[PDB]
Amino acid sequence: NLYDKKLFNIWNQYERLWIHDAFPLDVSEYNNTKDFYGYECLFSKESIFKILDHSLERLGWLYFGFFTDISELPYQMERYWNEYESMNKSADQILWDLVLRSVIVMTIYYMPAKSILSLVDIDAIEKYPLELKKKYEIFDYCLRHTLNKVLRTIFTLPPDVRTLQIFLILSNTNFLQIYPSLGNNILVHCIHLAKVLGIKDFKLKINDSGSTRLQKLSMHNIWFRLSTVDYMRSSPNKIIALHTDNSSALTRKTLIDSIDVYDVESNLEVLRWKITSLDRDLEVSEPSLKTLKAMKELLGLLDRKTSVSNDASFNTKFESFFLKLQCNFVMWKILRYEFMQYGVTNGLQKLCCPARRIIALVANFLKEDYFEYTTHPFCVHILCVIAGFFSFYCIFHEADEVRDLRNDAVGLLKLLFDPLRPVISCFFSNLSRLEELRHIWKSLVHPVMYVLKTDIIKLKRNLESSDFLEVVREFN
Amino acid sequence: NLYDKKLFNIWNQYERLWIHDAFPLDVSEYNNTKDFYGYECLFSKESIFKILDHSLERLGWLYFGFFTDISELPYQMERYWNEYESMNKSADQILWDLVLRSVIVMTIYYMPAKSILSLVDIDAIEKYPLELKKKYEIFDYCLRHTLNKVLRTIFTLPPDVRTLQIFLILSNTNFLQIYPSLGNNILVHCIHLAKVLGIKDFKLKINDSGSTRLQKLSMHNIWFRLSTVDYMRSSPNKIIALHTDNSNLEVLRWKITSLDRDLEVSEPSLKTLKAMKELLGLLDRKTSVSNDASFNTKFESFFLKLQCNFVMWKILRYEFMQYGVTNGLQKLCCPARRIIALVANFLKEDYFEYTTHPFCVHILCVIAGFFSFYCIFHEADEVRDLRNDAVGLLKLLFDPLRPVISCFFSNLSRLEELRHIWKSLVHPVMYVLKTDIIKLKRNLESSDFLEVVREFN
Amino acid sequence: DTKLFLSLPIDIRYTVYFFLGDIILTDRLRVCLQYEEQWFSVQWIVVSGELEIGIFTTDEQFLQVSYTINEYCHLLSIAQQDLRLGINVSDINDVNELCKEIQHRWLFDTVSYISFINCWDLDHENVVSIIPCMESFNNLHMLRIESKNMFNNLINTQGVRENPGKTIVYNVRQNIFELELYTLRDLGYKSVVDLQKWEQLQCLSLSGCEFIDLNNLILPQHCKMLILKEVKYIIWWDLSHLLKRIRPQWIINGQVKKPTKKEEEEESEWYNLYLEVVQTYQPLNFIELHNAKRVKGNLILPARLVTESRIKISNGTKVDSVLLI
Amino acid sequence: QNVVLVSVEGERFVVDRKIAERSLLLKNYLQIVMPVPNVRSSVLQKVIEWAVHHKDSNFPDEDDDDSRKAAPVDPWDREFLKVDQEMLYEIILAANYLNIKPLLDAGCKVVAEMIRGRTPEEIRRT
Repeated sequence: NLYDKKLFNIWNQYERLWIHDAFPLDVSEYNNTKDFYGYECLFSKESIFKILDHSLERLGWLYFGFFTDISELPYQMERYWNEYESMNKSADQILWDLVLRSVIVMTIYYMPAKSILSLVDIDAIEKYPLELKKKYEIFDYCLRHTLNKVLRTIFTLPPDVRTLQIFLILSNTNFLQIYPSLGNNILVHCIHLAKVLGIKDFKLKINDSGSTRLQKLSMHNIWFRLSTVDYMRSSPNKIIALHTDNSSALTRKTLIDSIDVYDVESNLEVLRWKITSLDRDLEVSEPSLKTLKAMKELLGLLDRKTSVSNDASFNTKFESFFLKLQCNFVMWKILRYEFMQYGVTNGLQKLCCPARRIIALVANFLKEDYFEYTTHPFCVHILCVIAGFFSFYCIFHEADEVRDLRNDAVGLLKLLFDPLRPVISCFFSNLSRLEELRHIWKSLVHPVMYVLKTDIIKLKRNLESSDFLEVVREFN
Repeated sequence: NLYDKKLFNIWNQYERLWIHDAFPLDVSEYNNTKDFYGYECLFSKESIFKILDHSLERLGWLYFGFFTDISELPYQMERYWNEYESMNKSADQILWDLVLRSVIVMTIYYMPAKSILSLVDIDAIEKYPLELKKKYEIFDYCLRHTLNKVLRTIFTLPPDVRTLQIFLILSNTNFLQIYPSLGNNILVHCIHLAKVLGIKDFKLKINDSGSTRLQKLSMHNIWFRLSTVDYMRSSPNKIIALHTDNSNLEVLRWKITSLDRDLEVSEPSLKTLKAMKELLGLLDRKTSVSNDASFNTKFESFFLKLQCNFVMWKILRYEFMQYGVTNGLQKLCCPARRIIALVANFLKEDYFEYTTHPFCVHILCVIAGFFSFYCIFHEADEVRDLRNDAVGLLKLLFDPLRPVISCFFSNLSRLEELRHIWKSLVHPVMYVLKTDIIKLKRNLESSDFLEVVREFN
Repeated sequence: DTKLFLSLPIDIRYTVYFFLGDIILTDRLRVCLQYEEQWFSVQWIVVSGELEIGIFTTDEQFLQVSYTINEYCHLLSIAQQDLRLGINVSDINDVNELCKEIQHRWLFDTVSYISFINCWDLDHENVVSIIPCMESFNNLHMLRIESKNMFNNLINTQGVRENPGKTIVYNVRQNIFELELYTLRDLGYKSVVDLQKWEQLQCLSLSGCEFIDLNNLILPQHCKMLILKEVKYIIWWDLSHLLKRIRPQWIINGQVKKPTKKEEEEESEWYNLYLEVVQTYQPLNFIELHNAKRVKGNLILPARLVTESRIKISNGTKVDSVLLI
Repeated sequence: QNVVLVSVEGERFVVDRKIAERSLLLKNYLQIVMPVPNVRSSVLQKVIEWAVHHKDSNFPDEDDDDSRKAAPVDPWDREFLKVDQEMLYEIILAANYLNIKPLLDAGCKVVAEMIRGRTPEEIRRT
């Protein structure tokens, strides 16, 4: 019980250190890189318009949240293509070029394979470096070309809002979980641009124009999305952050630039930041129990408000899927905290129910031939932590319930996922090591908890028959 | 006199907005631009080693302050040359290459023209694009090539200390007042690297070895120099900062800067100012303890005495502006004369190159500003003479910072016409200054005839 | 029984003890401390010159028992367990000064809450003792007030004076994020309620009065949490001009909206109206009412907040003019 | 409509649907058989006995704590709960397991009445 609480705390640090887990160091390798974009190059303008049409059909959510007007995008595109035809520079045109490139790449990542494979040209495969493996390879080749272009034009430029959009367009991708130091540095730059431009001044004023309203709305959406990622990608490799400039929605009793919420607006980015703030106040700040009671009330209320939204089209399904996923995940974390630190009754089964809920949701979204929508990396992080804890309390404690749930999650994630190869492979391998630890502990200051103490010590220092027990330690 | 105090506050805002005043767009125009380093390219390694000898002789100050060991630099240099000669990669080799390049460019900035002009190869001048003008042009081409190299390679590499060394080695240059926004962003990245590595842990602990002490000393000096620049270069284009986590004489420089901060940002008292001024006198005692025996020492003590008297000028100004004690005009003029005696010594000794540090120019800019202000509003031939000396000096001497001083000079000449106006009470001249700050603020994102002459200017 | 009661989790026992607002008592005070000590007010006291820790009712603080520090700190984990204080006819000056000097000398000064249950005169040595003494009393954010005479003669800063030891140091007025007050008849009837000096406040509590108007109330920044408990009828903000602004072009079910982007006249009017509405409630985001039985002032509100639990009324339901935006 | 409920012993008791949709856990679990771990037969039997006696009855809210502590202890319930401590605790446990609050609150009311209407000889035993 108290031993249990201690090893639960150790699991907390172990999941942090789990989760804080090629690029050429020098841009001139990509100096003479051809394209993916030109008229003869790869992707055939007519097809590219279709890609954008697919994007607006399915994935409005992101950039619909950011920008003001969106017929702008085909307008700018056709202008760009006409100008490129006439040419056979400036700030605005280069920026919009990068915007369309990024938007495209997001759309590639959330396309199906067969579609793009039919779309793409032929002979340039012979020119270039070379199923889903072709998709993710050509995606990567596209991304690194984009990143060459953008790094150069990032630094040598004035500050404009559009750079932020690029990064936010790209963040919903494997990017940050494949190129993380880069992502942290560019994130710091984007934070500096945020506090430059006064985009905290979405604070709406009297008798402004509708255009002005839309501008402030865009800033508002940007702000809260950025607070989301700045929390979510806040490993100790980064220390600068912006999520402190918002405030918790919790209404604590125990306590100018600092924003308060509930005084502004209700666009669902608000709701996502509220959920993430509840996660924040769970993790880093004062854990109570009355606090958790209030959080649980508030979050059930918010899931009601979520499910009030109705089924009409792909984007709406996607958004409400993502929110309900978030809410059940956070409830699971809360109830984990309860059942671990204080052990109030029935919480294990009441915790198991949301997990079943999540797994039914993703199975449904597979069955509808929307597997591509599943691959938002937040979902992957969720399944990662779930499999971790379920493995942990499966090896320490017995429940065919938990075995079944863990087996569903691991067989799911194993059989399916190409793209996130390094993360998943590291996770599955060290997970298998923990399965060997199951066989060990089946074969109380235990040596196994001492081994995990050694593992956290190894990881913290990696930031910068006990003979046989050490032998299996060598073995794994 | 109360009107004087209010107009002094207006002048505070106006000097603030003074100090809050081609490079391409896509790093690809410079994709294949020539070097200035190879064996046959421009600069002939044997000459480069002499450049380094001049550097270590005269200008140890900076990088003696930073690194652990400095024989490493010729060592790494010759290692790269051997590797270069064998080659006809990694992180370490690229950073040490960039280090030596930046070191060199600083040395170029603090070299006389004739020697370097004798050192440069001839037919490579004929290859390349083209007195001090030739010197500053080749300097700019060096800088921009180095910047090309570093911009790509900054984002794609782990956080290592040597990046910081690059930026601080390059800060002592025209760079950060000709390409400011660029400098602010790279500064922000360096700040991020600073808070990463825990270099606020220069708290020297017990049983630390010599290497650990030298590491913490390097860390100590670097962090405080970085905070120094971060205060001094803190216009509204940057808002993230490390000059708030505060409250060996790098410490003293930061102390002086913090006193300047407390002056500019926060509470005007007089007991506080008295204690601050006393403390600065104590630090002047500690300053003049440093005996003169070598060039870098003269340079250091020059800059320290310059900082101290500059801050004293600001403090005593703030007193005389806010609370108006008598005789302060003379007691303010004397430090300026002291400053000018120092720079006079460094001209007369043929150390004019050392004078070209931009902080000195920023100092003289603000001094000439306030002196012109109180000359136009009040009469004292002392202040006129000192201002005339400053502007004649500054025009006669300063070529690299050409746009800013010229802009200031042109607007300064415009302000001389304002003297005739005032020489021709919510006065129209102070209303014109209200209009001028409003013009600046809206840029940042017989009153008929007065507006007519305004339209003329 | 006892151990059968104690073989049980915390929530069941919590609700049991809630209904009952000694090992019984030790678990009672564990869990009441664990969640919230709204039930029992718990503070320091001395008898015979010997200190103890006494535990009281909340309304007027009739004692139940007291116990020793070492007893309590063997019962629990010793710490700087943050705690309360309240001055009475029992607790005035010398006991207050004795506790002050003893907390300096024998011990340390861990206590936060201060209470003014008696001593409506601003006099008879309690204020005189305590106003010098707050400097070594530093954990706090929190205070209780009783009389409108004390509030008028201490707090409502329209009556500025020059009595330095009679009134607070204002560094303490910075460090008072929370507030509590009770026990008067007519706060806002033609009153002078204005509290801009009362800065770095973040939560107010009111209970047990007979009248209020909110137009008289003017406030600092940073304070949005309002707790208010059972009173008589209230004069809410009038909003009568803003009622006059309205048309029935849009009104549905107690809510309104312009969907038409084209109607920039009415859309802009809508946003003007909404922003006026929040400007009435500008430094505020949270209201709690127990049953106060009447509100007079033509309620029109935002829908963001009532869709959540911000505007948290009990069933003091003698009102009809309710509406949302 | 009706739904089956497994006493973990194995007893497949059955209730009308909506009379169980009074419950909250069940109302969410559906939204026909359901398990009931760690619950016994007569336990659930008396649970449903209260559930069927209290169907059309009003229950204020889960927040009106004053009206909650406004405490009319129902006489049917009061005599119905004239049982031992262990079965009673099991009832209360399963009530917590099901989020059915008024029964739970009444159980806590009567336990409060026990440990209020006390003797010091209860303490002199201690």
